[PDB]
Amino acid sequence: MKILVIEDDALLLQGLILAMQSEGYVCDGVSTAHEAALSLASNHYSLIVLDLGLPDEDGLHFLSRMRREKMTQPVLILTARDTLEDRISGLDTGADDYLVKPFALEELNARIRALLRRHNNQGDNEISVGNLRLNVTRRLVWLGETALDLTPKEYALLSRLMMKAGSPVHREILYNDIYSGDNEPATNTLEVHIHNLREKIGKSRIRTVRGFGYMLANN
Amino acid sequence: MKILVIEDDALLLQGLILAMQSEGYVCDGVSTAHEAALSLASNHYSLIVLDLGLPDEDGLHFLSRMRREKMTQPVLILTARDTLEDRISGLDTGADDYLVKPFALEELNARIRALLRRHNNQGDNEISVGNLRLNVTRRLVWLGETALDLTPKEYALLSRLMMKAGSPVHREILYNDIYSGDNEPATNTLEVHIHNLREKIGKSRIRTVRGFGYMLANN
DNA sequence: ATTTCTTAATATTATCCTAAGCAAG
DNA sequence: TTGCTTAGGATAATATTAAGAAATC
Ligand code: BEF
Ligand code: BEF
Ligand SMILES: [Mg+2]
Ligand SMILES: [Mg+2]
Repeated sequence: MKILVIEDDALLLQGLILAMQSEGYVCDGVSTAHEAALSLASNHYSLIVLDLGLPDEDGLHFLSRMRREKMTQPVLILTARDTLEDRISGLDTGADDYLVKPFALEELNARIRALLRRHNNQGDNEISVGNLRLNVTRRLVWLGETALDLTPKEYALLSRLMMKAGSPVHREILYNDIYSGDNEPATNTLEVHIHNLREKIGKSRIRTVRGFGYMLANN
Repeated sequence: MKILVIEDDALLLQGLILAMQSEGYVCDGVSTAHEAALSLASNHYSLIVLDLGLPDEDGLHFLSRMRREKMTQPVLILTARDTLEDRISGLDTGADDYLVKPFALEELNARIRALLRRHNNQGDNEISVGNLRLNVTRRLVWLGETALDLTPKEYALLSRLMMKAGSPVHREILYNDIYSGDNEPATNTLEVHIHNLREKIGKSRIRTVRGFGYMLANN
C-alpha cells in the first residue's frame, strides 16, 4: 500500500521512509506541505504520516485544508508538539492518531498497522445476479439505477433466492423461510409474495419450476 | 450513541461512565470481562473502552475472541500496562488505540471522538445530507441557513440517521443508541421522538421502513 | 421553573391474508 | 389440474395526541 510521509527534517524523512520500505509498504516522502499537495493530487495513498512543523504551511492548516476537500485517508500526526492541548487540536482537526516525538519506531509501525487494518477491510457483502444489486449488509435493492421497496417477506424471499440463485428452492423451504414455522396459512401466501416480487423486479427474472419450487435468472 | 466501558476498578469505572455520559453518549459500565461478554450480545455498542487488568480473564483474551468472532467495534484499550512491548501487543491484537494510565480525560474523549468519526463518517468532521449540515464534534445541526434546537435524544437519532443516510437504520440500533439498558422504556418512546424530530426537520426527510426501521433521504 | 422525556389511549396506515374466478404446464 | 392473478377486507405495525413524570436550568 502507498504511504505518504511528510517531514521537514529530511534526515528523519529518510528514516521514516526506510522504515516504511522495511515494514513492507510502498512509501513516498516529501519535505513540505506544497510538495505533499502535489503528491496527493497525482497518487493514491492508503495513509499519511504528517509532521505539524512544516516550513511552508502549518501542518494542521494543511490537515484542515484536506478534509475540506474531502480527502478521507487515515492520517497519523507524528509531531514534536506534545501538549494535551495540542493532541486534542490534532485529533479534532481530523487526524486519526497522534504520536509524539521522540517516539519508539516500533510503536509507530504498529499504530500504522492498526489504521490500515480497517482501511482495506471495508467490504460490505453483496451477492448479485444480473442487474439486481442486493446488500445483505445495508438492506437496499436496485433494478438498474433505481431502488426497490421490498416488504419483510418480499425481501426475505428474494434474499433466499439470490443466495441460491440458479437452483430451484423447494417451495416448503420458502414457506418455512417466510414463517417462524408454527405459523402456516390455509391459503397460498407464498404464491402471492412471488407475484409481487416479480411485478416490481421485472417479471420474470424469477422463472418458475412447476410442482417443485422457485428459481431466478442469472447468466 | 452507546459506549461500553470495561473497568475492574469501580472507582474509575463509575468515573468514566459520567465522563462518557456528559459528552453526549449514553453509556454502560461493567466491572468484568464476563459481564462485558454478555452485554455485547444483547446491546449494540458504538465503541468499547477496555481495561486489561480484570478479575476473570485478561482483556486481550476477551479482545482476541471478539475479533475472532468478527466483532467489528472500535476498541480503545485504556490500561495501566505501559511498557512499549505491551502497547504494541494491544494494537496488534487488536485495539484501534491504546491509552496508558494515568490519562488526561480530555485526551481520552478526543481519541474516542476520533475513532467514532473514523468508523461512522468518512473521517470527515461534518456530515451533510441535503440541506442538513451536522457537526459531529460540536454536537450541532443546521437545516438550511438556520440552526436546530434538538433535544439530546432527538440529536442522537438524527446523527445516527445521517451517518447511515440512504441506508435504512434498523430500529433495534436507533433504540440502543438512545438507552442505557437501565433506562429502557416499556412504551413506544422511539416512535414519538422520531415524530418530534420529524416535526422539526420536517415531514418528511425521514422515510419509515416498515418491519425494519427509519431511513433518511439524499438523492 | 421550564424543558425534556415518557405513558397510554386512539387513529391510521403498509403489508398481509383470503378467497374467488383464471391461465398456463 | 397446478399454479397465477385481483381486490376488499383483516392484522400487525407505526403515528398521533395529550398530558403526566422526569430530568435540566
Ligand atoms: F516539526 Be514537528 F512538529 F516536529
Ligand atoms: F488493570 Be488495568 F491495566 F489498569
Ligand atoms: Mg518539522
Ligand atoms: Mg484493571
